[PDB]
Amino acid sequence: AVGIGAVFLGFLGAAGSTMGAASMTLTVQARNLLSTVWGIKQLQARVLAVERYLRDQQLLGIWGCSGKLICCTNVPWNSSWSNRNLSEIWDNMTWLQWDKEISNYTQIIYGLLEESQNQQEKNEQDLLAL
Amino acid sequence: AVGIGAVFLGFLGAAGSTMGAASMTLTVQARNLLSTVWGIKQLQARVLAVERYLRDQQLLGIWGCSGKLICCTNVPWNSSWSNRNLSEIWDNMTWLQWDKEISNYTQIIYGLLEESQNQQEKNEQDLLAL
Amino acid sequence: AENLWVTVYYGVPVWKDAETTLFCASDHNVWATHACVPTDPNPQEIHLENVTEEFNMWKNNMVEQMHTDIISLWDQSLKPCVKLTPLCVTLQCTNVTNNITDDMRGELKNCSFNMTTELRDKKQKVYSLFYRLDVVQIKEYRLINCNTSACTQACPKVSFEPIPIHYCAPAGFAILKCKDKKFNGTGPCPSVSTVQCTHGIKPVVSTQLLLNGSLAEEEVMIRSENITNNAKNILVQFNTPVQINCTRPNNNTRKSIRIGPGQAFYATGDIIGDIRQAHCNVSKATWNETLGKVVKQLRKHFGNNTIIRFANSSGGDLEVTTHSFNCGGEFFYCNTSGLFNSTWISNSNDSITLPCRIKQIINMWQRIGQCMYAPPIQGVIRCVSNITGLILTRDGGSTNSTTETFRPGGGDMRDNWRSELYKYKVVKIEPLGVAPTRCKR
Amino acid sequence: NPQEIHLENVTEEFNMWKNNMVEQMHTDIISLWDQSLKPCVKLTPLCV
Amino acid sequence: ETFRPGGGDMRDNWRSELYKYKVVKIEPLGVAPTRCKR
Amino acid sequence: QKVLVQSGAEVKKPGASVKVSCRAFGYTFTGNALHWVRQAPGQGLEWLGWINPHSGDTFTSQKFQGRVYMTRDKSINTAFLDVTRLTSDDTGIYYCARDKYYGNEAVGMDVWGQGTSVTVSS
Amino acid sequence: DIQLTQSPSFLSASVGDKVTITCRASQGVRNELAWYQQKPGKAPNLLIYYASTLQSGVPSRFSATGSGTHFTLTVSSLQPEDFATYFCQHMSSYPLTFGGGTKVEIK
Ligand SMILES: *[C@@H]1O[C@H](CO)[C@@H](O[C@@H]2O[C@H](CO)[C@@H](O[C@@H]3O[C@H](CO)[C@@H](O)[C@H](O[C@H]4O[C@H](CO)[C@@H](O)[C@H](O)[C@@H]4O[C@H]4O[C@H](CO)[C@@H](O)[C@H](O)[C@@H]4O)[C@@H]3O)[C@H](O)[C@H]2NC(C)=O)[C@H](O)[C@H]1NC(C)=O
Ligand SMILES: *[C@@H]1O[C@H](CO)[C@@H](O[C@@H]2O[C@H](CO)[C@@H](O[C@@H]3O[C@H](CO)[C@@H](O)[C@H](O)[C@@H]3O)[C@H](O)[C@H]2NC(C)=O)[C@H](O)[C@H]1NC(C)=O
Ligand SMILES: *[C@@H]1O[C@H](CO)[C@@H](O[C@@H]2O[C@H](CO)[C@@H](O[C@@H]3O[C@H](CO)[C@@H](O)[C@H](O)[C@@H]3O)[C@H](O)[C@H]2NC(C)=O)[C@H](O)[C@H]1NC(C)=O
Ligand SMILES: *[C@@H]1O[C@H](CO)[C@@H](O[C@@H]2O[C@H](CO)[C@@H](O)[C@H](O)[C@H]2NC(C)=O)[C@H](O)[C@H]1NC(C)=O
Ligand SMILES: *[C@@H]1O[C@H](CO)[C@@H](O[C@@H]2O[C@H](CO)[C@@H](O)[C@H](O)[C@H]2NC(C)=O)[C@H](O)[C@H]1NC(C)=O
Ligand SMILES: *[C@@H]1O[C@H](CO)[C@@H](O[C@@H]2O[C@H](CO)[C@@H](O)[C@H](O)[C@H]2NC(C)=O)[C@H](O)[C@H]1NC(C)=O
Ligand SMILES: *[C@@H]1O[C@H](CO)[C@@H](O[C@@H]2O[C@H](CO)[C@@H](O)[C@H](O)[C@H]2NC(C)=O)[C@H](O)[C@H]1NC(C)=O
Ligand SMILES: *[C@@H]1O[C@H](CO)[C@@H](O[C@@H]2O[C@H](CO)[C@@H](O)[C@H](O)[C@H]2NC(C)=O)[C@H](O)[C@H]1NC(C)=O
Ligand SMILES: *[C@@H]1O[C@H](CO)[C@@H](O[C@@H]2O[C@H](CO)[C@@H](O)[C@H](O)[C@H]2NC(C)=O)[C@H](O)[C@H]1NC(C)=O
Ligand SMILES: *[C@@H]1O[C@H](CO)[C@@H](O[C@@H]2O[C@H](CO)[C@@H](O)[C@H](O)[C@H]2NC(C)=O)[C@H](O)[C@H]1NC(C)=O
Ligand SMILES: *[C@@H]1O[C@H](CO)[C@@H](O[C@@H]2O[C@H](CO)[C@@H](O)[C@H](O)[C@H]2NC(C)=O)[C@H](O)[C@H]1NC(C)=O
Ligand SMILES: *[C@@H]1O[C@H](CO)[C@@H](O)[C@H](O)[C@H]1NC(C)=O
Ligand SMILES: *[C@@H]1O[C@H](CO)[C@@H](O)[C@H](O)[C@H]1NC(C)=O
Ligand SMILES: *[C@@H]1O[C@H](CO)[C@@H](O)[C@H](O)[C@H]1NC(C)=O
Ligand SMILES: *[C@@H]1O[C@H](CO)[C@@H](O)[C@H](O)[C@H]1NC(C)=O
Ligand SMILES: *[C@@H]1O[C@H](CO)[C@@H](O)[C@H](O)[C@H]1NC(C)=O
Repeated sequence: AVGIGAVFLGFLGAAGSTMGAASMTLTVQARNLLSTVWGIKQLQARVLAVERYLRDQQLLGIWGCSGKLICCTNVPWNSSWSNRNLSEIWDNMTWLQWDKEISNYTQIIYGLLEESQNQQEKNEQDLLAL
Repeated sequence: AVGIGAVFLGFLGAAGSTMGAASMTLTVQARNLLSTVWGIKQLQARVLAVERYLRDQQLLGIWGCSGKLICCTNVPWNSSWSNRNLSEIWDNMTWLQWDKEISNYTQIIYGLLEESQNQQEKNEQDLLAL
Repeated sequence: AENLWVTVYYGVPVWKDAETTLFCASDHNVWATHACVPTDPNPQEIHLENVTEEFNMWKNNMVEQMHTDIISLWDQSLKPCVKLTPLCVTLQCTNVTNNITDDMRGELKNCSFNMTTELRDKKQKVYSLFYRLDVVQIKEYRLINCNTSACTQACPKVSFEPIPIHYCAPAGFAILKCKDKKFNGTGPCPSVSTVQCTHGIKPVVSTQLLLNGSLAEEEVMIRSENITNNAKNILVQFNTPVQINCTRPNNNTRKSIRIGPGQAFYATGDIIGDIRQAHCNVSKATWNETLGKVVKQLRKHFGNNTIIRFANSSGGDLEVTTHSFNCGGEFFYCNTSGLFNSTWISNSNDSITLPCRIKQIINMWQRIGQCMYAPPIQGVIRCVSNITGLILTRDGGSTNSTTETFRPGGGDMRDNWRSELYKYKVVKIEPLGVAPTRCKR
Repeated sequence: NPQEIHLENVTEEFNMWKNNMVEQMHTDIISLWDQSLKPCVKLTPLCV
Repeated sequence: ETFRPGGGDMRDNWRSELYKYKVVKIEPLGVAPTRCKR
Repeated sequence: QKVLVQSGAEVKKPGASVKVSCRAFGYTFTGNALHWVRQAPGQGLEWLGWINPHSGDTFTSQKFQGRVYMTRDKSINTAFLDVTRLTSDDTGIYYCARDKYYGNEAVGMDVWGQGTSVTVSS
Repeated sequence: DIQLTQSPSFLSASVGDKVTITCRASQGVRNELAWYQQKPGKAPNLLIYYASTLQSGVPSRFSATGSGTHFTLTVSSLQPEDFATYFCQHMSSYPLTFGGGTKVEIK
């Protein structure tokens, strides 16, 4: 058909869209992660929000994904995680369902990205030493 | 004439220098952005300062300018913003006057850098998929 | 043809007018420095070339924050102190007439009263000397505050002497300082610097006269928000201080009365020797030529052939109609009628003595229902201070007459704080900038 | 299951008499004692 | 040599349990010579 | 507001050493290169050298090399000129002068010290 | 060492006259020349820098011209606080040198 360009679905408007479509709105979710007893619970809330944002940023950065919203890696896809070859992930499912499907497979991947990034840093060190 | 090298004008010493000259002292401003009722207002102040520093860092990082102090971009200069070709910006004006001149033109540019960076991330994803 | 692209610069020297919470720095006392950061032994001032900055002392939020800070420090220094609820009893008072002068008649009351003891079932008949200003007749009297609120006795170990306090901006903020002499507080300052903390400002509480403050380096400075509005206070800053010597000459005896378990009330026992009036001395010639300076600087605003007249305070509370201040724990209220009494037409060793009255029941800030009782000070007390400025109020001023009349003002301590913070402002750094450049990513 | 990491080859300087842990713990114990007594009866009438 | 029971200050009671502990802050940044050039 | 204040006058014997101090007020000390000059009684000015107060680098006029030393302390915003092996020809007024220093190069000595008389005589 | 030579060495002129003082350099100094004024027993003052730019806080009667080796300092209308010693100083190459000096005195 004819079109008139891209539209804006809001903060979490792509939560019901496919993973491929929802991957086009990452900055929209990214920006809204940062912003005498009720000056204390409020301050604890703000500190917790900052702490979780920084934990996510550190976790990205120790993978070599610092400053990126989409970051392809060197770690291969162990098929013991998911056997769905691609046509039924990015065009037929949403990120909530994918997270339901791999919340049982997360931390091992994070540690692997960590050790692969450290390997990369040392190998680049050796390469620049020549 | 003869010179004996660069000098140090202090925290905001280049505020009255030209934009080109003041662009040589960016780190100087960069470092000083981070550092039972007056343990609360103090803590609110510290949390606020951290929050604004992190907001600026996130805003840089969702443009592809993460970890940089000067970051040239893919977004062209829409001349509806400013018509001064270059000799009357970098050698004849200071950053305070420039910010006076474009505080009315800021947020649109930020959103454009955002969407351009996401476009770049996806295009790099497609390139590495080959 | 231009081929220009957006370029992002981080760390740009740009700032905006901002309001934030400053913090305290300093090198038993009310102005608690046990919650103040140590001051840097070598503070760093960055002199900003070519920076012309907009200043306005009358909208400075630093003044409002400092007022709040001073009030809070005063409040928290009185919290762990004796509440004098038992003192609201009937007082049987007589006149103190043993070795009093003619100007101290009826000024002191010898009041006997029943008081609680450390044991809940026992009473003690005690007596104290009270000031005429502190008691109201019901021979039977009561303390002035007893139909408004109970009074908190100041803890005798806490000192009232001002300590300099430095105000410092947090991260991401800067304090801009106007180095311009002749600066009248409003408009463009072309000589600007950046400081991490302000200079040591002493919280000197006083009315009608600014004491122990900063001096102008060039000449007497007149500063008003709107000089043609007679509802605006004029702040005068002296270039040379005027020495004022204030004494309470009575040899006061303090006795301690146990009013409860671990609770002492400090009564005035008996004055050892002659009873005579507290007062202040100002050099007559120094004050005269200082007023000449003030007049010469006021003519610049109110005409060159105008008559400049200084007169008494109009009226109101004892706090505002007198030069009220604190001299080593005692609270003086001095009649500044010999100071502001003169006319000026365009064309030795003696001194002016200002009689003063002492009070013990104090309402510091313009608040009602929150009062402080000052314990008596043992012995004679004497202090020497610098008058470094004035708070004046112009009288009427319709076009009917060519005489301008000025009267001492005060009461609101924000004008006292504004006389020290007039050359400071707070800004927030805006490091992000976008500019055209030839690069493409 | 608290985790103790045994540091091989590490030799460390210890001084029990300048330990600030002790001072903080003293403060904590005193504060806990003080705040456990705050919502309790003040026996002012008993001074008879 | 004569020894008598003491006490009063509870900091000695806390010191008898914390004698084998200390607190340190981690300094993660380091700089060293290596053959690379950026 | 920019001022340079120097130490007091000095009277030394030949072959001695003299230390002229110069402290800066009203401007950032590390923001301008600082010259040292001397004038003999009734003669013209003779430029000794200059120092970068930020880095500590110095340049001495070649005929003074190895005899005069320039140093600075930033904690007190001061520069020191050490003239060693004094002779009667060294008698004169010593000035420290701030340079305008536009573009990190000498432009002109806009702020001057009050001068320090150093007299060398047996 | 580069040599700066000034003409006159001594001059007498009255208030309201114009004075032109010439400084010549043995080698080329493009615009790296500064003109200073000194008065008895006092530190000099920067009058001109870049050989034609007037120092901030100097009266407009002072002017300078010339590039390379020849420079002229002109005061259009003399004034009784302008009678003093004048120096020309280059900073193109080391050593920085000052001129011999011109003493202007009232007639
Ligand atoms: C403007 O500045 C000037 C100069 O800074 C101020 O004048 C000075 O004021 C201070 C404080 O008033 C004064 O210091 C006192 O000097 C007395 C004489 O030496 C001392 O007796 C007195 O010490 C007593 O009070 C202290 C607290 O104020 C206690 O810490 C101290 O232990 C003393 O207290 C004992 O003695 C008293 C009396 O018996 C008893 O009540 C106590 O319980 C305790 O037993 C102070 O040190 C200076 O001497 C003044 N200097 C001059 C030159 O005058 C002036 O006040 C300022 N003006 C304003 C408006 O603030
Ligand atoms: C919410 O879910 C519905 C489906 O349950 C989404 O609608 C579906 O959108 C896709 C693509 O946007 C449509 O696919 C299209 O199919 C036609 C013909 O098959 C083809 O020509 C197109 O190229 C495209 O592939 C699909 O038909 C459509 N489903 C239905 C029933 O209409 C909807 O987009 C989801 N909402 C959001 C906000 O994501
Ligand atoms: C504060 O502002 C003043 C004046 O705007 C600045 O002085 C100016 O500095 C520039 C260079 O920084 C000078 O440009 C120079 O011009 C000469 C001849 O015109 C040329 O040879 C040089 O190569 C250079 O281009 C300019 O002349 C000068 N202005 C004046 C009146 O002297 C000053 O640098 C600013 N200060 C700060 C700290 O930014
Ligand atoms: C205030 O009043 C009290 C009580 O009337 C006076 O104290 C008495 O003093 C006399 C000597 O002058 C003694 O003989 C009495 O025994 C005292 N009575 C008590 C109850 O102590 C006190 O002198 C008076 N003070 C003043 C300044 O008038
Ligand atoms: C202290 O209390 C006593 C007793 O409570 C007061 O003495 C009484 O005074 C009333 C008059 O108001 C008499 O009618 C009683 O007969 C008195 N009783 C006794 C035992 O004397 C005394 O006046 C109080 N003192 C003060 C200074 O208020
Ligand atoms: C009253 O004013 C005089 C003069 O300003 C003060 O004396 C000065 O004190 C400072 C200390 O900060 C010295 O640096 C000056 O040299 C002194 N000048 C003179 C002329 O003595 C004096 O300290 C002030 N007194 C009070 C109580 O504030
Ligand atoms: C200073 O304050 C006066 C207020 O008295 C301002 O002038 C008055 O403005 C009202 C507004 O309607 C007029 O009715 C009065 O007639 C004005 N007064 C006079 C004397 O004309 C004045 O504008 C203020 N100045 C500034 C600079 O704001
Ligand atoms: C204020 O001035 C009066 C003088 O009018 C002083 O009174 C003198 O005080 C001295 C004390 O040394 C006595 O020797 C004189 O005899 C007194 N003369 C008179 C006429 O009273 C008073 O002491 C001064 N007070 C202060 C605080 O300076
Ligand atoms: C205020 O008190 C000071 C002393 O505290 C007085 O200073 C004295 O002034 C006389 C001149 O009459 C000198 O002879 C003394 O040497 C000074 N004493 C000191 C310690 O400096 C001052 O005169 C008093 N001022 C007034 C107005 O009474
Ligand atoms: C300013 O001076 C006037 C007169 O010089 C004072 O007025 C006096 O006030 C008292 C108080 O009741 C009266 O007893 C007098 O009779 C008044 N005098 C005259 C001449 O009317 C006025 O009190 C002074 N101002 C202040 C604030 O004290
Ligand atoms: C402030 O001082 C003036 C001057 O002494 C007082 O005015 C005097 O008041 C008395 C009344 O007690 C009269 O007898 C005098 O004639 C008045 N003198 C003058 C010159 O007016 C004034 O009352 C004092 N202020 C207060 C509030 O008491
Ligand atoms: C106390 O003295 C004043 C003034 O001398 C007088 O008016 C008052 O009536 C006296 N009160 C007495 C004696 O109770
Ligand atoms: C307290 O009493 C005084 C004088 O008796 C009176 O002026 C004041 O209004 C009273 N205050 C209240 C709150 O009743
Ligand atoms: C003095 O204050 C007035 C207030 O309107 C202002 O206009 C003026 O600019 C100030 N003085 C100077 C020299 O700026
Ligand atoms: C005050 O009285 C006490 C006790 O009578 C005495 O020791 C002291 O010297 C007196 N002080 C003065 C200043 O007269
Ligand atoms: C005010 O000045 C007049 C002189 O005109 C004098 O008579 C009067 O006593 C003075 N008042 C005071 C309180 O000094």
